[PDB]
Amino acid sequence: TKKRFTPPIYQPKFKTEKEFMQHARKAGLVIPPEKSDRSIHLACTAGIFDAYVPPEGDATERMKKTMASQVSIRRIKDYDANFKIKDFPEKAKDIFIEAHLCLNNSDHDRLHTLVTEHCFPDMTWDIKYKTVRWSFVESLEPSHVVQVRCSSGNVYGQITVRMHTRQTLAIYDRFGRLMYGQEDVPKDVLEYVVFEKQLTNPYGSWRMHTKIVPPWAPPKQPILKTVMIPGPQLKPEEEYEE
Amino acid sequence: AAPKNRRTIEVNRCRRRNPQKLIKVKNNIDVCPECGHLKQKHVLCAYCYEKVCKETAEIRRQIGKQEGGPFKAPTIETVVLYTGETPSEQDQGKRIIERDRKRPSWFTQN
Amino acid sequence: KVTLPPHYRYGMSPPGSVADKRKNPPWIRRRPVVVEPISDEDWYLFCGDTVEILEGKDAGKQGKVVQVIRQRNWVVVGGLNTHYRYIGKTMDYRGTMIPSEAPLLHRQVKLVDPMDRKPTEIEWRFTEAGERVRVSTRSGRIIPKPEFPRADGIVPETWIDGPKDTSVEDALERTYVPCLKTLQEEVMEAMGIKETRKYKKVYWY
Amino acid sequence: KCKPDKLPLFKRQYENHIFVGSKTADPCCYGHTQFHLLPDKLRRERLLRQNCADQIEVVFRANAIASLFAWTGAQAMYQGFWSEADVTRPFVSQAVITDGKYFSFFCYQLNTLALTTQADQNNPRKNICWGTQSKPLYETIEDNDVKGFNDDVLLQIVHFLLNRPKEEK
Amino acid sequence: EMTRQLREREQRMRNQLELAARGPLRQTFTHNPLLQPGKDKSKYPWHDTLG
Amino acid sequence: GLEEFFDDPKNWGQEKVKSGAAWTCQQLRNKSNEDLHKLWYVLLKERNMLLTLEQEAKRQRLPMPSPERLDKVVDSMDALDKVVQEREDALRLLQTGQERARPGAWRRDIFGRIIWHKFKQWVIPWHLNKRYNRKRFFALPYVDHFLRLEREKRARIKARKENLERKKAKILLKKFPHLAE
Amino acid sequence: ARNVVYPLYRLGGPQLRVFRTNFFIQLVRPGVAQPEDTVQFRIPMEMTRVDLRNYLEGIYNVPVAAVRTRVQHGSNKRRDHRNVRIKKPDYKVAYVQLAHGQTFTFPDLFPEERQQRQSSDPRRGGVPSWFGL
Ligand SMILES: [Mg+2]
Ligand SMILES: [Zn+2]
Repeated sequence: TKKRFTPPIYQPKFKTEKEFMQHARKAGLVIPPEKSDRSIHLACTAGIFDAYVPPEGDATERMKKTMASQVSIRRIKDYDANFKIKDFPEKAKDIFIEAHLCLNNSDHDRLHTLVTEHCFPDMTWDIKYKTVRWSFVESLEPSHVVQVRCSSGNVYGQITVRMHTRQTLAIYDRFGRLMYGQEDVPKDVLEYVVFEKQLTNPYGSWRMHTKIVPPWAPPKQPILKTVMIPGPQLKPEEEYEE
Repeated sequence: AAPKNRRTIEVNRCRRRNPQKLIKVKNNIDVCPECGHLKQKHVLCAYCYEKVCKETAEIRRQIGKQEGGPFKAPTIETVVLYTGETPSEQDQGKRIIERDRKRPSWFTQN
Repeated sequence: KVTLPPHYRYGMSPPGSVADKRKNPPWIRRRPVVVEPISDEDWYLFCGDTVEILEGKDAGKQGKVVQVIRQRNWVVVGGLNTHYRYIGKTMDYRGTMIPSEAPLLHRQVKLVDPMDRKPTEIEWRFTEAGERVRVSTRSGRIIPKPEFPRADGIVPETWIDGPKDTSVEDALERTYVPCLKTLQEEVMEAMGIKETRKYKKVYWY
Repeated sequence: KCKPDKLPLFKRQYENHIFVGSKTADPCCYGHTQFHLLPDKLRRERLLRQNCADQIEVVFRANAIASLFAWTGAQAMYQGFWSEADVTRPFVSQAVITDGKYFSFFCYQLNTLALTTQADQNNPRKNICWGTQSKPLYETIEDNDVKGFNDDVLLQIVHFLLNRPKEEK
Repeated sequence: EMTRQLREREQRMRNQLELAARGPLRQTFTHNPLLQPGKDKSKYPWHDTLG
Repeated sequence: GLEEFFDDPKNWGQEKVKSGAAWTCQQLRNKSNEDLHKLWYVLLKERNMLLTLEQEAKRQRLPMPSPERLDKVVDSMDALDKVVQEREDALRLLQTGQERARPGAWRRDIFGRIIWHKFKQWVIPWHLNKRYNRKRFFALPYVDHFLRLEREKRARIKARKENLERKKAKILLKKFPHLAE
Repeated sequence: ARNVVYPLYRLGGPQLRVFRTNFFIQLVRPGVAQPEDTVQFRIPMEMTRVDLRNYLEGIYNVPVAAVRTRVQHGSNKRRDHRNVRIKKPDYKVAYVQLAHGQTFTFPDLFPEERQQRQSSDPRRGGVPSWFGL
């Protein structure tokens, strides 16, 4: 007894759903549609409702946009009476700082309360087998609520916040070798952090959603090691072209 | 005739791991100056020999579309021409095989 | 039809699904889960009914019951006691993370009183009309069965009769007149068929 | 567009025969006129019950095409002709197809005998068959009197028997 | 205007707990009141012939 | 014509086809026999269009649009056949009093076990039939021992089943000891 | 009808009639080339070609010239995890030819985000991109 024969990994080739159903028809594998009343429940939205583009050089038509945001605040106050706009930017700093300290100690149980499900993979996936040492040295300029907008069954509200503060980052590889950054010297950062909260959900809260990347941002710090970007791996019959 | 006794793993490691049983390192390996792939000093490059066979096969498929059947070989010489070439001075009265492709750089016109 | 082995283990996925087939092939034989026997009459938890979680990762929270499994005495609530799983994953793309709810036993949940949003225990009773209902033990108040959309998905209030759907006036019209004749005899008189030949008797054995 | 098995037509393996009605030694090796009688299974009244009224004449000219092609073709083989050595002169024959009451008349001419793919590739010519509509010889037979007897049908049977081979000078 | 009607049902159906509280209290009997005043061949036939 | 074996041309290619409910046995107890004999053929033609579509879905290796449609028709065809048979059964008890439409009798087979024999239709009486008299409806004394062996076999089975149920309940209190009541 | 007793017939007896037939036939697409007039059906075993004619003419008002039937064996080769053979049900096939020159052709019953994702940068060397620092 206690016998199970397993074959080697198959590694399905086609990833797309269409090809799977396009190849399931050639193989006769019929997959009837599902039937269920229960559906999944998403606490966070997939993407931003209205794209924000920060003005260049920040590092009539303009006035109207500020009023549109004020209108959306009313919606956020219909579901939460005790909510002010002169405290959230001070509250976002606590979340932002507290959400980046969970990466040093690998506190993923509390990190879900601070960030959304759309943001959590982006932060943790790359550092799964890496050591991070992030700190908040000082704050340069106070934060400001640049834009507030809500969605048109559930309703979510997004609050864009601008941050300008110094930070220290040192990323170490699996083996403890320095991979990126310097633990001694901080640097200025200008990143617009977006938050989201499911107003409908009585247990909802404000959590980080994503980071706006402006096209006019300075290049990031260079990495320590070198890279090789190979060219086309041509076949014998095919020839190389300039 | 059957074994009188069982052979031990110690006896068998000395027979299996004898240097004669082991694979011998090869020192006749080098790089092809054309493609950069590996090759033996006395053997043709597998990579460069393969691209000759892909083109040679295409030329042999065109020859069949002209012969149009078996037992229809010519009594004259044959020439291969590519897009951007015309019969040469010496390539007169021959069987030109038109190829819809740019002439390979390695393929030198003679 | 239904092909369930003797000790089939029920789960979150419905029986006969592609996921359940892979999870529960015909050949596997697993230790049977032990389930407390509850009379169909005694069961008091239905879909669309608010319940408060007593024990779990997030206790003291009230949520609607989206699904109930009688075979394992499970109650599924949306947005509570939920872990996280990557959906729509591919070989190249990690996939999208979503919160997935975990089933709760009928003992780890507790019904809430409509008058006061607190956990309460209910005992079945009968009203004046005779319709059976569930009444809270403390501060006894009626707790009706929450309306839940049908499984098929049809909304009676939003139904549009099609070309092959009989009307309500034609499906309820009474045309039968009790008589002492069979369909065969009654149809031969209407169709107009006449048969004068007689049926000679046979032996039965 | 399909294979003959869908006609329906069935295959079998048995002795292959080329027989005109007598062996080669018989000098009378040329055909003049056939007379066929349709069986009771193909009777006209049974085809009207099976919604096959349009097949009545089909049954008549299907027997001639097959029976006369097989007869003329057998006459040519007796003369030495075959697929590769096609006939140099036509081979003709006649047929009277009847069910007992109705009569149909056919004529067949064997122009070509090369029917294989190797030989039918360049062959221009084809075999021919002429045929009339089915007409009754008599309308009714009551006691010893034949009612509605048709003489035109009888004259056509005579013309067939009257036809003779062209005489030499 | 049919789509607008669908929204009303989801509004109530989603939140039914409050509707019950809004309804006036209704007396309920501890036991069924309509059950007490409302309610208060052989399985082996071959033996009949074979033996 | 042969256009009744397929669905409305416009519906071809659609993934869903809305359909109503299935006829219930009670809704059919109000219609007359002549109306039920007309409805049977309306459902029959709808059943064949669904069986033709179900088979061509396998041919093209695709899922059927609305498989429930066939289940509804099958339930309606069985419900309708239940009503007609119900009216005939009640009409037979009044005129004759018989509970079975087909004659039969209880008999012992050559093996000694009780069986209900359903009669067949014959043209001659049973004492003249060659083949019927070769059949045996009586068991000889060499069967008694096997009848007991087969009776004792069922008793062992029924005993293991009853003792098993008792075990499960006694094992069901160890984990739920609050079931003493 | 199937799974029913047929009333026995004697010389001079009534005509046998079925008011409700439980024969259910399905029209199928031929696997191989057939003539235009020919139609193909799958019918139960108990059904006869004579019944298929009267069944089609009466219920569907279709005149048929000829009917042919064949019994198709279903492979009992498949075996389950217990090595017990699984039988594919044997079925009967019927070929019907239309009468008055009508032609039938099987109809065609089944007529007829990924570029918004950002990938890793080779130059970055695998360094987490989320960090703006
Ligand atoms: Mg046959
Ligand atoms: Zn090379």
